[PDB]
Amino acid sequence: MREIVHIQAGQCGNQIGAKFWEVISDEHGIDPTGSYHGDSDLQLERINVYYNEAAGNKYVPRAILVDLEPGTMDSVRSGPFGQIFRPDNFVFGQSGAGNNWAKGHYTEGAELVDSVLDVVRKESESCDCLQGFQLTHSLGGGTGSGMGTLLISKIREEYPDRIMNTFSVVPSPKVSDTVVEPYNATLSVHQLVENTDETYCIDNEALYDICFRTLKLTTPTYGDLNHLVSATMSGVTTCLRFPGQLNADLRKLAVNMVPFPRLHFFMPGFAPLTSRGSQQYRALTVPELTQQMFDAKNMMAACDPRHGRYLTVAAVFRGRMSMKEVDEQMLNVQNKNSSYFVEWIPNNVKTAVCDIPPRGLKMSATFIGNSTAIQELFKRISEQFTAMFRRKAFLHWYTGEGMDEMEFTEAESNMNDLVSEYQQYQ
Amino acid sequence: MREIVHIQAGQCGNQIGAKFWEVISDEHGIDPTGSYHGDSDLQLERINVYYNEAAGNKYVPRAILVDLEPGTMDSVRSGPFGQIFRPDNFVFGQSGAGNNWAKGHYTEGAELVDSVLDVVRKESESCDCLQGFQLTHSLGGGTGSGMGTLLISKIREEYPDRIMNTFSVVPSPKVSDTVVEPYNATLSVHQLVENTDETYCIDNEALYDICFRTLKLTTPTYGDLNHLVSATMSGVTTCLRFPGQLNADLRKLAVNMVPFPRLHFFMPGFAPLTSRGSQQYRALTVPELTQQMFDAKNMMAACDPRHGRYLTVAAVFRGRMSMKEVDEQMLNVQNKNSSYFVEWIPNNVKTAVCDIPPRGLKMSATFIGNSTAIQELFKRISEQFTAMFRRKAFLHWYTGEGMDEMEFTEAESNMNDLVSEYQQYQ
Amino acid sequence: MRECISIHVGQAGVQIGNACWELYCLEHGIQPDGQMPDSFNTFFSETGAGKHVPRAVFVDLEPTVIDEVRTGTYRQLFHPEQLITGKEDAANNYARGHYTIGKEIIDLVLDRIRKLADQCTGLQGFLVFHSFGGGTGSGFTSLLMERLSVDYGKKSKLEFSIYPAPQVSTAVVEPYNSILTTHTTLEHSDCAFMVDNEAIYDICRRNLDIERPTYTNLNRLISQIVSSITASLRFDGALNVDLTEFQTNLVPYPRIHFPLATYAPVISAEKAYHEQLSVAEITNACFEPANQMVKCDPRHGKYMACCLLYRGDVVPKDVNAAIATIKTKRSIQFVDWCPTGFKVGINYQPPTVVPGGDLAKVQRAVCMLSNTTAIAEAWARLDHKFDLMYAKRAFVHWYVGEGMEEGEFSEAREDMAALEKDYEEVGV
Amino acid sequence: MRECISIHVGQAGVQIGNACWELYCLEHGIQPDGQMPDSFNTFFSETGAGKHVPRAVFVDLEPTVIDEVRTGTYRQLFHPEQLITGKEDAANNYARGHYTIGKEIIDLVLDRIRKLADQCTGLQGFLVFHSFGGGTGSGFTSLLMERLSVDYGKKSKLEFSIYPAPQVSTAVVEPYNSILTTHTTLEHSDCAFMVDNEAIYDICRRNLDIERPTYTNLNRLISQIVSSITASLRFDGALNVDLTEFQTNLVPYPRIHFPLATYAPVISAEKAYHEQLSVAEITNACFEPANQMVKCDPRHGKYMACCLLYRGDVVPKDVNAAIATIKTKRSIQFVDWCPTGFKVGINYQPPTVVPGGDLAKVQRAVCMLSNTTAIAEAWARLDHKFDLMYAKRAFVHWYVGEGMEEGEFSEAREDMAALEKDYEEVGV
Ligand SMILES: Nc1nc2c(ncn2[C@@H]2O[C@H](COP(=O)(O)OP(=O)(O)OP(=O)(O)O)[C@@H](O)[C@H]2O)c(=O)[nH]1
Ligand SMILES: Nc1nc2c(ncn2[C@@H]2O[C@H](COP(=O)(O)OP(=O)(O)OP(=O)(O)O)[C@@H](O)[C@H]2O)c(=O)[nH]1
Ligand SMILES: Nc1nc2c(ncn2[C@@H]2O[C@H](COP(=O)(O)OP(=O)(O)O)[C@@H](O)[C@H]2O)c(=O)[nH]1
Ligand SMILES: Nc1nc2c(ncn2[C@@H]2O[C@H](COP(=O)(O)OP(=O)(O)O)[C@@H](O)[C@H]2O)c(=O)[nH]1
Ligand SMILES: [Mg+2]
Ligand SMILES: [Mg+2]
Repeated sequence: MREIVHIQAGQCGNQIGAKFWEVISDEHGIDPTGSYHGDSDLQLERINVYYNEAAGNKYVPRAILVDLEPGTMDSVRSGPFGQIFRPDNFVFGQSGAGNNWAKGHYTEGAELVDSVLDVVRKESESCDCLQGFQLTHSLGGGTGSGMGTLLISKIREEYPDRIMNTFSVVPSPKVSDTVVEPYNATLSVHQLVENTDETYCIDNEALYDICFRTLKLTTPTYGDLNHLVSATMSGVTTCLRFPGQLNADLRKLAVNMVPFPRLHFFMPGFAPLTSRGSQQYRALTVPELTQQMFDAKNMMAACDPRHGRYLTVAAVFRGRMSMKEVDEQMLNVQNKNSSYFVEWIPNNVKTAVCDIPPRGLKMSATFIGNSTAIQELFKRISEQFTAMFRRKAFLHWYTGEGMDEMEFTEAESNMNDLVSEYQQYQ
Repeated sequence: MREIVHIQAGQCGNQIGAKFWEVISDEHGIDPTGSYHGDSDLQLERINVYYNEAAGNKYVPRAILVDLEPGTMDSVRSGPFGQIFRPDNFVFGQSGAGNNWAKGHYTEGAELVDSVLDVVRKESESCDCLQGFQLTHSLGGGTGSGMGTLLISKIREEYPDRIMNTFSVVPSPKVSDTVVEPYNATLSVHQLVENTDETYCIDNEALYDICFRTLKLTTPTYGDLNHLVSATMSGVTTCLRFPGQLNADLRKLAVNMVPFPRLHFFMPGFAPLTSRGSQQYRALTVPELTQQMFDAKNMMAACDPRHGRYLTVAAVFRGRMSMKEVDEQMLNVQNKNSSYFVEWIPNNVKTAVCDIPPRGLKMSATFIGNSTAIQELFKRISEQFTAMFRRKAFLHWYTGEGMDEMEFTEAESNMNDLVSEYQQYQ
Repeated sequence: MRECISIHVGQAGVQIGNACWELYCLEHGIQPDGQMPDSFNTFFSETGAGKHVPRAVFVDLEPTVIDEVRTGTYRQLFHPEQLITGKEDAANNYARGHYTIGKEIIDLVLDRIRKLADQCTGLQGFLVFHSFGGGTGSGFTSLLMERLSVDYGKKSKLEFSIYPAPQVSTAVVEPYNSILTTHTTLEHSDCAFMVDNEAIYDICRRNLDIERPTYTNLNRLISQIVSSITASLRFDGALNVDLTEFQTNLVPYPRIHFPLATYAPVISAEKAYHEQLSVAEITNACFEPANQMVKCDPRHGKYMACCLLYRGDVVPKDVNAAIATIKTKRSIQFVDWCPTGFKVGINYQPPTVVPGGDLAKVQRAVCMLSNTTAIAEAWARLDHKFDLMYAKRAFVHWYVGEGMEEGEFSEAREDMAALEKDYEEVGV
Repeated sequence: MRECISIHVGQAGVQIGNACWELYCLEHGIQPDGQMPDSFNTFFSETGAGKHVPRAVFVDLEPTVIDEVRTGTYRQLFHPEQLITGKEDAANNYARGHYTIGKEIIDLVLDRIRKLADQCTGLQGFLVFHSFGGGTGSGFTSLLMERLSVDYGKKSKLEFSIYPAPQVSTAVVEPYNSILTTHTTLEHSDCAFMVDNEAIYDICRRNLDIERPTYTNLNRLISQIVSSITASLRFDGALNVDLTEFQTNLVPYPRIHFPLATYAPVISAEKAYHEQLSVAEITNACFEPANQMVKCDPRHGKYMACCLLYRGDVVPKDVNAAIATIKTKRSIQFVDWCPTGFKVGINYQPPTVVPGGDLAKVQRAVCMLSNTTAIAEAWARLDHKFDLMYAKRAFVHWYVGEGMEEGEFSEAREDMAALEKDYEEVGV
């Protein structure tokens, strides 16, 4: 039916893609050998959205794995579900970006982008009608950031009428994993503002916070964070794969959530999330789902929505539920918290319901919010960038690869303009 | 790989050379027949530095014995280990120098120098990569002084790029063994300041003093003094023959110890030195070794180091030791006696550690000191020379051989310049 | 896939290389004869059937120390041609290593390095181990680094050098060699990791309760540090970091590339039983002045960039909490122009223990690499020693006789003054 | 003899049509496979031997909803080609339905409608089911209405549309679509029967005692309303009303053609036993604001025309008495220019009950269609929402990208202002 092409860039992108593909194969009843082993025919009716039928009732994911070093490729290939991926879809270089944005975008990325674009073009020509592309990557690295930026720009040049989704993790407020994070983040945001239809911002600190307070996990692992992210990715696209009462695909969400093209940065969320012990002390109903959804503790981005106002909200429900309860509850939450909703957009909430719930759970929901509190994250990244750029620290590493200072100035100006717009519509 | 040529001149030089070769053959496990009889292969790995392999697993020393009388040559031939020396290396005259510098340097030595130079040239051509030459002689005689001077000058003419070491017995302050000692000593010093790289000053009075107070020897003998001198000689070149933790060859010592080319007169010392009875009442540790080393009573030169300042100090340690203790204790002794160390040279001490200790002893160390107190000995010799030259005593003996008063004046002036420099840097 | 070349120069470099290669052979289960009963490919080659040869070059101008290798236990491990020896040492003379004796050997070592690089598909860079106060380890190292910069170019080059101690020195002419080699190698290096013998002596005396440490203990600790650095290349972890990231993260300006290394936890088997070696505790211990491997005061300077490499049973959340706790502490300060000053790497392999060693087996290990302005104090002290020694022209004739000119001494002093001025300017 | 063609557009239209056709098959005794073991001719064709195919068209720009039908229990009922599906949905965008995606499919649906009409000898008109806030359900139905009015002309066209609720809405851009589709379909429709989701939710909660109503219940109620409307064509009664009579009775002025529907009695089986559901009681209940299917206040408006359709055991005298009693009530007011404001229809067939349904089996039923001025309040509210959104130009670029111009927005706003002015003028 409607086809989605998946691309994974960098270490974090590859890991999250592997987790996402494991979750998806679990949903559709496919073992790591590519054969179908489910029971419900609903799992097979719309399997062409993510998988390709490759003779002998075997299914290969429609995914492209991209990196500049063979390490993560070998780790993903040798791990569980590493056999399903097509061998020709592994495009990897030998040098590596070394946490440098210019290397990923100008030096090595310019070398590998032709091959990755060839693979992407073949995959997109294979499908009868593609809905769009989705990419998982990071803004703090050098391979993921620059390479995903270049790939997004090239794809949008090739396919201007399709949807471009990105699930990118953003630098955290408290603790940084890289010294040169603000440079890469600022440049990546500069490019994503123009070349993307909708971006979902994920923060590692928020994921740790969720795993600690909500899931009660003593020793969380990157696997758990990837699990949560994959759950969100699966929840976003449920209406393209399963029947439901009120269906909303990617373009419906895009039309509903972004009023002005530059304001397309969202903070995702998922519900329900409970520990093992506390499972017995609640009943699965829509009210607890909306309570969990509309809560800063459950936000997957390190931004509190209560310092800003919601522009638009998407609530995608899965399971067998009553539409009357959902509509009444959305109306109630909108009325109770009218101060947190923009006044010149009535009915900030968009609703969609799918019949098939995730395996194991009777009911679930995914929350997408377009709030003005993202200006805080953008402001902090911009201020760190300005503080670093005042003294020209670490600048020669980027300048030696062909970058000019005008590029940094333009990226800073774009970040400032975006923050100004977000403040303006607040 | 590195080669050393040994020369013995005069009675004293021949005796100390015989003792040195006895000690070295004991170290390397060679019996007085020339065959190898040791156990450790370390004795054989670097045996080429001193010995030549002459077929049938027999080894001959790379030594040349020189004298102007057949007496000492016959004595060393008929004594113990006299057979190991090559018969062709015995170069001797019939007349003798008669304790006259002019005869050794101009009349008889001029005749014998051609043959001794031929022998030295053959030996040096045989070896693939020679480190340098060492000479054993005395400055109070006529054969040793003049002939060692002439040989040193000729060798430095032939081989200007190699190291020239001399172990010369200098006249003692209290009692003189020859009436005309100051003349020969002054001329020999005038030549040694120019044609040598490093000189080790040996005093018979100091050796008697050590053998009396330290070794508790009731009746010391010249063999015992030669034993101590041989111990020092073997301790100097240990790093060329055995592996160790920190290695220092002759050129390393020369670079570390002489800052200005004319200031290359050292005062050597050895430790441990104890009597038979007092052996039980002490423990062999690095503190005891460095206590014995830095002590005026243990010096082999009849000079008090506390009357001047140390320029540089070299300590060569043998045995299994901890480098931490060595470095700590050298730092401590430098700090405690900062008044006795030159201020404009930080870290006056150079250390080297070899794994193999001398046979019989678990731990040992050799001390080399470049102090300004040698100006006392030089001043005394120059004063005696001036006192004798004022009245022209015994001058006709030197003049009848063809020498001129201008040579005496030049030598006296050079001695004054040397003492002036030593006082200046003091 | 990606390979790394190790070069060991001088006595100290060769001995530290012996320790490091012993540690690698222990880590990957390779016997000393090259046989084992595949991430080790980055450090070991494969030739014939079941023989693994290290990708290493051992160079010295005197034969003794490398003859020990050619005779000792690891005789069959190394290829005969990659153990290059001369006949005469440099004798603690920079000029001998640079011009007189270095010129007769460097072509052979360059040929061997090229031969090694021809067998590599993803060469990441070079590690060179050497000394500052040595003769060959100074002059030949500078010559080799300049030749490598001319030949290979963009490939990263990382130094492991023994920094001279403030009060504990072996030689007399050490300041001359140190200043000259720093001046020569400033433009041809990407980053240099610094260690000090006196600091390691103090660490062994205090934490390991060792009365009489020897050079073997120091070499073992240095090998542990190097293994912690290279574990990301030799294994797979949660968050990895290769050679280029060190260079791009720890070097803010091209001339400021002298970070110092720190390792934790270093404890004996006696004290390990009464301690819970958690992530927070070792992270805190890495920042105390008494635990650093270079004798200097971090309290008197400001940090510029910090790199933490965890090994073993480590999960990222405790790392994040520990770094936040470090950041909230006022006693240690970062430069204001570096809001983000931490680089984090995590590996799954715990640190192994050499049989008969001095360290106890642990579940966790941290190798901290810090770029701080406190190195300016050591640079000033070394410059003062150089000035005091050069005022009287002591030992100058030794260097002049081998082909050096006093203009080189003046230029080196001027460059060092410029370097310390740059450090002071960056500090403010 | 006389036939009616039903068109279902969009998700809501298709699902309501599913419910309606289930109800029709139940009423006429036709099995879901089309076999029955003859007034049904107006809604079911006869093909071959004993196979009855509905006279319906199902259209949607996405395949999933109609795929559910094609794999559902009524798979064998419909002619496969009459179920037309697009490839990409309109994504709640009126411009996509009207221009970008509509033109690629409308020719096929027009061909199928023509083929269906060729089999009719007494075609009465068209019944189209659609939504207001949807993308395809707005744009495609507007384009289809234009094409149908161009082609067929005089044949009556009746809409069944879902009005957006005053406070309970799903999409964010619904006012844009509603205003645009109203402006586009004003001149091409004869009358539109109007319902609201929130009002049906309230009715299910209160009268039927249903805690958690879903879309199935709403669709069943709407199907009951449609069946009550069309019982006159599908059965024979004492006094029948056809499709054209609705148009000529309920539309006083060409632009004022938006009556709203009401059904009574809606009760569960619990309360039906304690009640005498007489004609007067249900006639009275039809006029209370709590029982209407559109959330609005008839008390704030004046009725212009009213149509009552009775089913079952109903005799004319009680109908006349109830209508008179309604007329004497002062709380409900009719416009002074309409002295006669009632249209009466009586049918003999009682309302059937779907097994597993929520309505109880009753002897009588009333469907009341009223043209009242109170819809001006809802029109004004929708216009205010449109003005609020269009002041900031929010979401305009989405519509402009697909081929729309801002002049269309201005024209729609002007037309809506004219319409509310007309309502206020006819009110006085
Ligand atoms: N940590 C450590 N340092 C050493 C070791 N060996 C030598 N050093 C250091 O090296 C410094 C002197 O340089 P060396 O390595 O001995 O000499 P070199 O580099 O070979 O240069 P040459 O003089 O030409 O032989 C000393 O101050 C020691 O601190 C060792 O095994 N471990
Ligand atoms: N009563 C009722 N209303 C429905 C039903 N399904 C959808 N709706 C209404 O339809 C409105 C949105 O339009 P949709 O029908 O969902 O979408 P569409 O008409 O197919 O147009 P597209 O967006 O292009 O798919 C919602 O506000 C609902 O109120 C249903 O089954 N019953
Ligand atoms: N959620 C998540 N984040 C990761 C993972 N691995 C790395 N990251 C993040 O990615 C950032 C490092 O960028 P990285 O992807 O390694 O650089 P790249 O190799 O150039 O793509 C760090 O800030 C991490 O927080 C992972 O497995 N899961
Ligand atoms: N240590 C030591 N000194 C000696 C020995 N024989 C002679 N001397 C010293 O050498 C001086 C005599 O010089 P001598 O070598 O005999 O004169 P030559 O024949 O011209 O070389 C005396 O002052 C002695 O102190 C000896 O066997 N050992
Ligand atoms: Mg050496
Ligand atoms: Mg739809």
